Amino acid sequence: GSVLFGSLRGHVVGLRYYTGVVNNNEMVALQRDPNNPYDKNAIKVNNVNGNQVGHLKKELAGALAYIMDNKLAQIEGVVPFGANNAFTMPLHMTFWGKEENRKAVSDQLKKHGFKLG
Amino acid sequence: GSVLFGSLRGHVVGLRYYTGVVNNNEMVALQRDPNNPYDKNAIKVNNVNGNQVGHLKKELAGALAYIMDNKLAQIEGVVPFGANNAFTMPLHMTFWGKEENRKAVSDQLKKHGFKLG
DNA sequence: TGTACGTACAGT
DNA sequence: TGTACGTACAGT
Repeated sequence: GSVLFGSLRGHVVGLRYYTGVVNNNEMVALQRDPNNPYDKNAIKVNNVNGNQVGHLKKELAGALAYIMDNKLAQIEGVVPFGANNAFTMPLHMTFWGKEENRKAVSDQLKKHGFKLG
Repeated sequence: GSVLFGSLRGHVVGLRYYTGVVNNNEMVALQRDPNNPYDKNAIKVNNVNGNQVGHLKKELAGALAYIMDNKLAQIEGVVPFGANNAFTMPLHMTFWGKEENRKAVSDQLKKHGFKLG
């Protein structure tokens, strides 16, 4: 069905406000938070059990919201290290979808200063 | 004459091998090192007195060599902080040139994963 | 600024 | 991995 588009890093932030435990090398789920009064483009980050860990960094969510809202790609997330950080942790992301959507995803990331590695 | 194209960060590396002193907020000069056997795209970084400080990071020089070699832009460099680092220091760069060359510079940076901020 | 934090692990 | 290093200074 869906094919791989590529990979990208970013960060989970606001760890200080949530209690959802993450382990190194563990997947996390990205879920849009459209009614967030602080950022309309907000994207929450949950652990494998559905417990919130934090949010995607503001700038990254600025890029990704359009992709998620328009079902242009499914975004997988893995935390490579620093599961025990205080404030922030790194996020390895992979984008999957229909071949015909790759350009639109690639451009939406470029428009915000991100590039599919 | 020349007009501003914009700004970009990178890093000076290999500080360990040179003795050229830099102070915070001081300009540095970029000079191509074309006969470098380790990297053909090498770009040296000198202090205001002409003493070598280090090199542009490999990836960044990969982007910039073409720009410098083809006189597409003049690149100014300022070290914002960390003049007393051990191995690496940050570099705020600004690109100046003829209006008609901006696109070519912008694209050459994109091709290597850099963007004019 | 100094320091508490994040993370690379040290040219070209 | 732990740690020596670089640098942000701590959601959305």
